[PDB]
Amino acid sequence: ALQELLGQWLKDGGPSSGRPPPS
Repeated sequence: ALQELLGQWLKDGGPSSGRPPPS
């Protein structure tokens, strides 16, 4: 769930992507 989105989330600078972690 959150693991799959993590890579997408990380692609935008993870935590610094303007949004909290998928977890």
